[PDB]
Amino acid sequence: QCVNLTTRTQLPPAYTNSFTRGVYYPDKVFRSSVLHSTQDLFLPFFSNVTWFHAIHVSGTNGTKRFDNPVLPFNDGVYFASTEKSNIIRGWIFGTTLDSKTQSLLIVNNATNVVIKVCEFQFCNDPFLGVYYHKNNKSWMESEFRVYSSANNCTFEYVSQPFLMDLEGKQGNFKNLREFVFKNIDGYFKIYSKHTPINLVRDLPQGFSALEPLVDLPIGINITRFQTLLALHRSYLTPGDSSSGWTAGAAAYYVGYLQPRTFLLKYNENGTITDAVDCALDPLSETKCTLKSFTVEKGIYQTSNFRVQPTESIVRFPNITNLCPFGEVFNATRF
Amino acid sequence: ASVYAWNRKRISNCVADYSVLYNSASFSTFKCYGVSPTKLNDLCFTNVYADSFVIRGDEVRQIAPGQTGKIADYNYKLPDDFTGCVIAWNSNNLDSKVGGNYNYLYRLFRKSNLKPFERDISTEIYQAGSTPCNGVEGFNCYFPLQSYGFQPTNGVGYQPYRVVVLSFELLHAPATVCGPKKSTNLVKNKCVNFNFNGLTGTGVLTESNKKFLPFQQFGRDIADTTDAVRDPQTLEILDITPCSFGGV
Amino acid sequence: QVQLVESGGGLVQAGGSLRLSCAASGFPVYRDRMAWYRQAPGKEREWVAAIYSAGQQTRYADSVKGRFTISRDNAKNTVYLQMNSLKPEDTAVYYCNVKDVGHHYEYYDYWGQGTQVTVSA
Amino acid sequence: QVQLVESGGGLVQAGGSLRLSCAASGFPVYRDRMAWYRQAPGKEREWVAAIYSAGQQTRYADSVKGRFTISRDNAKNTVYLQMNSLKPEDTAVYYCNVKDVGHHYEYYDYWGQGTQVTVSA
Ligand SMILES: *[C@@H]1O[C@H](CO)[C@@H](O[C@@H]2O[C@H](CO)[C@@H](O)[C@H](O)[C@H]2NC(C)=O)[C@H](O)[C@H]1NC(C)=O
Ligand SMILES: *[C@@H]1O[C@H](CO)[C@@H](O[C@@H]2O[C@H](CO)[C@@H](O)[C@H](O)[C@H]2NC(C)=O)[C@H](O)[C@H]1NC(C)=O
Ligand SMILES: *[C@@H]1O[C@H](CO)[C@@H](O[C@@H]2O[C@H](CO)[C@@H](O)[C@H](O)[C@H]2NC(C)=O)[C@H](O)[C@H]1NC(C)=O
Ligand SMILES: *[C@@H]1O[C@H](CO)[C@@H](O)[C@H](O)[C@H]1NC(C)=O
Ligand SMILES: *[C@@H]1O[C@H](CO)[C@@H](O)[C@H](O)[C@H]1NC(C)=O
Ligand SMILES: *[C@@H]1O[C@H](CO)[C@@H](O)[C@H](O)[C@H]1NC(C)=O
Ligand SMILES: *[C@@H]1O[C@H](CO)[C@@H](O)[C@H](O)[C@H]1NC(C)=O
Repeated sequence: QCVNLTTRTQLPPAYTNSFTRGVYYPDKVFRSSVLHSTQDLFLPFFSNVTWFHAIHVSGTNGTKRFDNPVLPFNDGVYFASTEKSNIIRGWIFGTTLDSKTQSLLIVNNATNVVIKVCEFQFCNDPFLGVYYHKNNKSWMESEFRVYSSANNCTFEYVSQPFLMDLEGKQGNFKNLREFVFKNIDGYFKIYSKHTPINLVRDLPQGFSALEPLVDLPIGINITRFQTLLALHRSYLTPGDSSSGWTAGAAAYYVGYLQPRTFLLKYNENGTITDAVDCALDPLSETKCTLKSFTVEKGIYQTSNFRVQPTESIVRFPNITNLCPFGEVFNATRF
Repeated sequence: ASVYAWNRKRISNCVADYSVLYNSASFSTFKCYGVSPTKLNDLCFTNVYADSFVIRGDEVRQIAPGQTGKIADYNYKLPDDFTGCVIAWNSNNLDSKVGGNYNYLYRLFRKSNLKPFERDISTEIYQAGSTPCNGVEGFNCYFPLQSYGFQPTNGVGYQPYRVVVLSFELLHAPATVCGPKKSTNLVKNKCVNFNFNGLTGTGVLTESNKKFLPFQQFGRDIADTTDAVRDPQTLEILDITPCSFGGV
Repeated sequence: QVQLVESGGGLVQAGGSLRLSCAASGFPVYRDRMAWYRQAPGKEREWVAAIYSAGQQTRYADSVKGRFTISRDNAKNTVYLQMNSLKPEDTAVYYCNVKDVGHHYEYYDYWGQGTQVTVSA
Repeated sequence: QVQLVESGGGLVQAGGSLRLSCAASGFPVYRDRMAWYRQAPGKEREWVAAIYSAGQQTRYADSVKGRFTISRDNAKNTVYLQMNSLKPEDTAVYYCNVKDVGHHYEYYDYWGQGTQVTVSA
């Protein structure tokens, strides 16, 4: 069932500035008009995140950017997709990516967001492909090459019903969907944020906190993941399934979280309007020390600097004394 | 299904009501070992294994730690330290048919004692003698599967009984199945003891002019003191004030 | 009560076809194990055929494989035993057998009267 | 080990005197409690009589007072049950029951074979 797509081009990874995006609510707690300092997994401010494209450049032997590589989960992933036609259709999580170990599978079938916890037989090129039937404009699922079978299901979840458009649209980017995936204490936590944008390129400089979306108490181990896209096949791209397909224009950014301390401002409405990364620069160290976003003129002691040891050396005197082992070992008669 | 093919179901992430089962009194046997029967409603479990099958009456007592017998040794092995409950109820009025009900079969003999929670996919013929049966019966060759004579006129000891064993397993994973929770009518403007989502305390609850976000449950002011909470079943944001106190 | 009857058999020529019927009343034939044995004059008892409601559908003796079939019908409650390509070794008494378990771990075998089959060359 | 045997019972005309003997081997009868249970088809399990070596010596149901008597003999390790002024509703199976404790906190309700008692009026 699994079909390995071909004609993929090799391009070195691209990097883009994440700026001050990636702030989510660290707890369920409501806070009003306060400055709360919390240590948790986060994306550092003004850090470089990796960029992936989905585009088909026209021309003979043109570059067709269709990026679905396997990337490690580490300890939390920030996924920011800028979209116009809903290209990303879910995520897969696991360690061995086979039926030997349990795996997580989130998929949007244009009706519901379905989450399955199963020992799926992951393909070497899992994806989705929907044939474009232009004769009567009918939308129907045609190919899912993500798992060959589902065996020993352990958890099933279904979201609310809906209807998501699949036909490729023109124009600049208008949908910005940010997601944060974390795995702490046996809980798989997903936070989400949807934003309309008015821009042509890059990501907006605005600040928007990420509301919690779902928590999964499964207590499984996850080390790697892979994004999933839905491709379309039409008469304009003749050939077989491995080559006769197209992908709409879209992009996304991937970043990795780590333990950092952040100072978050809650306004009267409880909306996190601003945040400061404590370890970013000495000015932010001062802001975190003062528990204030505004620093007065003067001198402030923030932390302590100490040079770490470089190596361990063990020195001992020359070996002069030994037990009389020649009497016992190197003996002629016993 | 057959008892040797007992139906196993995995249960997680739901409210499990045992009060109705305990108070139904329609079950002949209700024996929970390793847990307190009154505390299932007050305790949460990571996963539940429901093993449902049908046996005869006298074999019910064999489903217990330290028991010996055909079902315990060769059909369904329970550990000596088993943590779970067994519910057995008579089904004579439901499983009575003309000529007897022989649909259910039970394993009679096995080469070795079954491991705990082991499912058998091999139906090897029991080798009584030195010449292996190798799927061919005869002398020193008896089939390990035996029928049940569920006759309508048979005694209660031989009557069919439906048995469900609920095994509560906890691992290095969060608890999922939880017992029912009792909700009591709220009272306002009174120094009362409150318990919201396991957060316990004392105080006075009053209406609040604050505006929670749709997902937020409770709010705490500075110095990590909860000052508001959203009452569920009404989704009402309520301010909370420490009970009036002072010196004399 | 429970009573079983075997119909068919008799004197037949070599190379013919035979169809025995085992009919049991008082208990359904769909049970753990239905057995069929052959007894020869002056020979020891040996298992021949068996049908089961679980695992393997049918089991036959090694000397009758490929030319011998058996089927059951629960609606009319009768087991048909069809055999072709008769051999002189088939002149014997056929027995239809059931086994049951008691309340005190006691096993009782109900043996059939059987039918005589004689083959003339 | 522990062995329990029942003797007595049968079919009797109402108003006679009947003897039931529950003999125990491997342990003297002198223990916490020896119970006698009467079971008939169509009803749940219900306690009838009990005799104790501690506290209250004997306990009976409210509707059986002055009708059933019990005694024990440590010399031959037996429990005697005397039935007098029987009624036809007493036709059922009688069991002598004891309780034992296991090493892994299990508790065994050891019963016997039981005796069938029928009263004809
Ligand atoms: C796994 O990916 C490879 C992509 O090359 C495909 O299966 C491989 O095919 C090669 C060449 O035919 C053979 O070495 C093996 O059949 C596969 N490789 C290995 C290392 O096993 C295919 O796309 C994927 N496999 C499946 C089952 O979908
Ligand atoms: C089946 O569901 C019913 C619905 O509540 C349960 O309740 C009993 O149902 C039986 C008929 O099946 C009635 O005779 C009882 O009066 C009902 N109540 C009680 C307290 O027993 C029932 O327990 C469920 N299970 C079975 C095996 O019937
Ligand atoms: C909790 O379950 C009960 C089912 O009886 C419902 O509670 C009612 O909630 C509505 C608002 O949704 C109130 O107007 C009623 O006063 C509540 N009580 C009733 C109808 O007796 C409801 O289904 C659930 N509550 C919520 C908040 O969803
Ligand atoms: C992002 O990448 C560019 C080029 O690879 C690099 O110069 C820049 O410093 C990176 N971002 C950060 C925060 O270092
Ligand atoms: C559109 O045409 C396809 C032809 O393959 C057919 O299967 C489908 O049912 C049609 N849609 C409708 C709504 O009739
Ligand atoms: C799930 O079932 C499969 C067999 O279908 C097997 O891997 C095993 O029994 C189960 N896996 C677990 C419990 O991890
Ligand atoms: C915050 O709340 C105030 C009063 O409750 C309201 O006037 C204001 O619009 C709110 N801010 C929002 C909704 O962004």
